[PDB]
Amino acid sequence: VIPEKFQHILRVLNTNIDGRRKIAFAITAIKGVGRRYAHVVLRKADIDLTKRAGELTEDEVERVITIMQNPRQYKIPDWFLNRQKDVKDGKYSQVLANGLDNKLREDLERLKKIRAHRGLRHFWGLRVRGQHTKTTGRR
Amino acid sequence: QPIKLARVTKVLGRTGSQGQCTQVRVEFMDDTSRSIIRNVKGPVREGDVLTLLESEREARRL
Amino acid sequence: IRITLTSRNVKSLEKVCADLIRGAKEKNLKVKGPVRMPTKTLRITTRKTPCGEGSKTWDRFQMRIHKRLIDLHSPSEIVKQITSISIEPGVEVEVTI
Amino acid sequence: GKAKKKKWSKGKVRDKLNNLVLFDKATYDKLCKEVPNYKLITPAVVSERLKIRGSLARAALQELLSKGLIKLVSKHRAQVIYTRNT
Amino acid sequence: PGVTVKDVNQQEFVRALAAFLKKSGKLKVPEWVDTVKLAKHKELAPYDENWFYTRAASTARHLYLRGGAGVGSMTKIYGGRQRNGVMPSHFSRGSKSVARRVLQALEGLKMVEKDQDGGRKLTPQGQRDLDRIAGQVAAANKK
Amino acid sequence: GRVRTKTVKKAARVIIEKYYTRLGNDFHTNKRVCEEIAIIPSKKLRNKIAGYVTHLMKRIQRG
Amino acid sequence: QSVQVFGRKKTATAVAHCKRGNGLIKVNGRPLEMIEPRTLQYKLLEPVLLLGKERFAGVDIRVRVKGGGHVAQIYAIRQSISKALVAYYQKYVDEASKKEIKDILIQYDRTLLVADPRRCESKKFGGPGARARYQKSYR
Amino acid sequence: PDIKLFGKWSTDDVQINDISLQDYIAVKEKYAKYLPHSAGRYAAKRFRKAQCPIVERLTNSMMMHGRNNGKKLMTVRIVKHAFEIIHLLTGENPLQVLVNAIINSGPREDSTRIGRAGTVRRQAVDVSPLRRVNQAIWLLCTGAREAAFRNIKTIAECLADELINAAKGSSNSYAIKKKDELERVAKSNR
RNA sequence: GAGGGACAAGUGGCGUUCAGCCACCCGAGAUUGAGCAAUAACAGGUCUGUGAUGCCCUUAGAUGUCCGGGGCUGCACGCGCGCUACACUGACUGGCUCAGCGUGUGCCUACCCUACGCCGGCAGGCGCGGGUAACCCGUUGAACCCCAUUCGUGAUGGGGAUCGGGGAUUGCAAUUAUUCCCCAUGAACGAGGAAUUCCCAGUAAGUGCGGGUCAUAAGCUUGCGUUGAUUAAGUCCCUGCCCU
Ligand SMILES: [Mg+2]
Ligand SMILES: [Mg+2]
Ligand SMILES: [Mg+2]
Ligand SMILES: [Mg+2]
Ligand SMILES: [Mg+2]
Ligand SMILES: [Mg+2]
Ligand SMILES: [Mg+2]
Ligand SMILES: [Mg+2]
Ligand SMILES: [Mg+2]
Ligand SMILES: [Mg+2]
Ligand SMILES: [Mg+2]
Ligand SMILES: [Mg+2]
Repeated sequence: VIPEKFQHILRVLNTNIDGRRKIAFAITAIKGVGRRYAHVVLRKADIDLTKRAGELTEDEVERVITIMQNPRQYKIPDWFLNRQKDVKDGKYSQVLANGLDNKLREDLERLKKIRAHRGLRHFWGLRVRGQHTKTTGRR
Repeated sequence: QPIKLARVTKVLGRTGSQGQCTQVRVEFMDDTSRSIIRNVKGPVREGDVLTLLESEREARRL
Repeated sequence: IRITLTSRNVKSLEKVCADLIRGAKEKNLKVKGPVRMPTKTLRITTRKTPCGEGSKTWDRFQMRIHKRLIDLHSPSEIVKQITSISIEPGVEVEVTI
Repeated sequence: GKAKKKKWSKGKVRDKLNNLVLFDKATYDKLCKEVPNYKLITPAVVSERLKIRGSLARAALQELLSKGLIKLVSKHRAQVIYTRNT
Repeated sequence: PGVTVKDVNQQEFVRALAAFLKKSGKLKVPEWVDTVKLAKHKELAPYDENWFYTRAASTARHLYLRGGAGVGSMTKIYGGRQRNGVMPSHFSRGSKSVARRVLQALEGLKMVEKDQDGGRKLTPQGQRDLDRIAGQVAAANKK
Repeated sequence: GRVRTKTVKKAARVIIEKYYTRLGNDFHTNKRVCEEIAIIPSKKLRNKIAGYVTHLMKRIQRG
Repeated sequence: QSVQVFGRKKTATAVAHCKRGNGLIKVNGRPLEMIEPRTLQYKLLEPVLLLGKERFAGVDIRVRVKGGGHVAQIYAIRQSISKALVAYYQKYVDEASKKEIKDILIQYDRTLLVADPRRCESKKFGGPGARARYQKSYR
Repeated sequence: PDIKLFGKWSTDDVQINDISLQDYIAVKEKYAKYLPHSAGRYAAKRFRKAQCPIVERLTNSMMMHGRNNGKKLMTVRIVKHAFEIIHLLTGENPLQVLVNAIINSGPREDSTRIGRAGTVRRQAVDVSPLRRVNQAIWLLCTGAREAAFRNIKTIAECLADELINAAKGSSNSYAIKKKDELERVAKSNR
């Protein structure tokens, strides 16, 4: 009946801290993994939802990290990933927690060279989709 | 320190800065037919048994 | 074969209905009833004002479109004989064979 | 920017209180010992009094229901109603 | 005796029928629904693993109720309250892919006859199947 | 509620002044008598006038 | 033998066809024990759990409702049964028992024979509801 | 032919131990109904509200605060769970302790303004018994709501605990807390 | 469609002969909600609705009119009407079950309502049919609500603002506004001080739908439906009004 397994908090990708309430909602704590993607990776890994994060095998953790680093070998088509076709490489992949901030830095680094007003309003204290900025953006 | 009860015989009128209390000359159940006038706020009819915490007062009418 | 009497107002509707039933009783035709239709209403709400001063005071304009349908199986000569009716101008007549 | 609010009401119940995810050895042993002593087996009392979460409380109550020690009166949306005979 | 599906409560009927359709093996589930499919316009996936058989049982119950519904009609039958966030909620509709999937699967398993003017309607084989399943569910209820 | 208009009371006084023997002490008969002897288009006004006519009949029957 | 009694809830109408038989109440092909809320499985049975069992076994009534709300349909079924028994006791059974059972129904409840004269009022052109107004702006 | 019963209940021999609240609680046989969700049309006459049953009044005062403003089926279910919890707590019938809570759940007098257009002294005056029933039901449902706010306990469980701690003079319920808050101020301004 | 039914009529009491008031019953109701709404004024708004208009201004490089961009959306700020939350009466998932106003085409001049089947996960595309309308959308299988699972008091799965990549639709053109959909990023917010707005029975509030602009287009407004409170039915104390 699973009395107690010696597992409290895991460590994934050197920055993220896994929780203790579930397994999908602890993979949700990884940046770049949110509401639906964690449950999709769990359903590909075929793990029962009643089991916690402290009741799961480290080999299965490595299998989940394998699905993270290469999802396209089995399943999960190109629409569901975070990073779509516009890469400057044209590669269909899922971003990491350390990788997402680096991709945002590359986005802003090329938008500063483009000098588009989207990058200009992000560099200044303005909003891109903030069409009205009377009440929006105070303090 | 007695706590007595009393049923309403008649209703005189309504009184207050808001017009909320009702001056009620109630009656005495536990004794003979004697008369005190009480200020009762809230709805009241003729025959409502009222809880009295002090049977020593007397309100005045105008 | 059906005949639709669509009127602007209820008084001319009932007058042309009574006149048509009075003209249809004496002939040898199985006359169906003046089938009542639901009254249509075009509700229009208006600001009442060109400039926005005062409370939001709105109009409510309506019409009462009234309609009746009857069924009269008859030859076309008898239908064209019944068609000639001294009628109120607020009543429109449609025929369908 | 600045943080300003018009009311000041701090000091809640207990300071981000911890709560057990899975039942321990001695904790579940104490549960099995004094679970006949409670007359009204409700998951809120089992969770708040005995340092249990709601999910582990419902899991333990369904486990004792499958064991057949506490009789269910009427189960519903969120008011699980259990009672022990005698 | 005579058992009607309205005589028995539904939350026993669909809960048994989602397993009797597993026992009969009447499901088509090609590739994308094997992978993952979300709800109407939502953020999560259904929980109980037999949700395909649950949708098929609800489709069978609704085609027993109303004969002549279609893909869009059954999509409006399912329906949805689309919570948008700051913008208030409205009534959105479900997906048409499962709505044609379940009808195509039951047509391949010989339970849906097409209408010449509308869509799905009942078959005598599916009538016998649902009537015997409702009878054994009523027998399990009374026993 | 019965604080009726002067034209209503004046019409009912004209009715009770001209035609008394045609009126009785029943509302459903006095209304039909008043609508046989007078012209009132509004049915609420018919009921109002006939009620005050019955009230005047109950006053005349006493004193 | 065949008397159909109608509804008259606020936006709910229950046609109740009566018939002599062996004990049946049909609500849109669905029997008496099935009520669309689970909470109201004492209010709809008030003609059943108060008036006896031989009346239920003697009178068969099918009920078809074209209501608009659930509570409106429940009270429409209740009023349609409680008036269809009165109509069947007018058309078949003697008045010496009809008046007794009518006095029992009246002294139990008012809404068994008398309908509710309550319809929703029109929304006003000044405020958001039938009585309310919007918020003012003073200084 | 059977007795009028809520669920599997009896609704009999529920005795009001005192006067000044008699003929206002509908617990008797002449006003016994099967569910609180009844045809509530008691807002026309000034004195037809007292014929409403106190369980229906408790449901109507329980449904408040916008997010639950309505849902009589839900609040009748909540009061059903509360009566079931009170019954399973060593018997001590929920209808009887509900009547006892209406009797002993708050004010016996209140202080308010007097006229004279002068100094407001807030003289302690009498209170209507209907107003005592109203304020008792209001304090019980408010205490149950703020006891079941932000916890694991439910509305029904805290309402059952509130009715038990109000029927028993333990001075640990919010109805008795506001009873203290009203009667100490009433004795001070007496 | 016509007619009926309700008028304080019948009883008791209080009131002056009166005028009238309170409770009962028969009744569906002992009266619902709107429209119109007097004399005389505001030195209230509209010349930016009118080929409705007086005076002045411009009339040939035009203050007339077309075409191509920007703008009214621009933000160190304060204010008003509103929507969503601050969770467990709840959030998620699955099942069940109910409507009413009202709208819809080849127009006194350019345009919809969409049913059925197939494909795509999605917004959507394709073939075909009906409706100038109680015919078809449509028996508007609506949301809350009715049951079962998950969550467990943790800024948490409540909240979805902000931001990045992509996919479809109207439009000739959406980037410094369309809109919608998929993933991801997940702040403040712990029921709000001084002050203040609305409301007495199908009422406020919760919740959804139809019309107006519409092409894409509602968080506004007008109407309609579902569930449906607590408590007054009194007063002139704050404010304002009517008559001496
Ligand atoms: Mg303001
Ligand atoms: Mg609110
Ligand atoms: Mg000219
Ligand atoms: Mg502007
Ligand atoms: Mg400006
Ligand atoms: Mg405004
Ligand atoms: Mg959320
Ligand atoms: Mg969060
Ligand atoms: Mg809401
Ligand atoms: Mg449109
Ligand atoms: Mg629109
Ligand atoms: Mg606008």
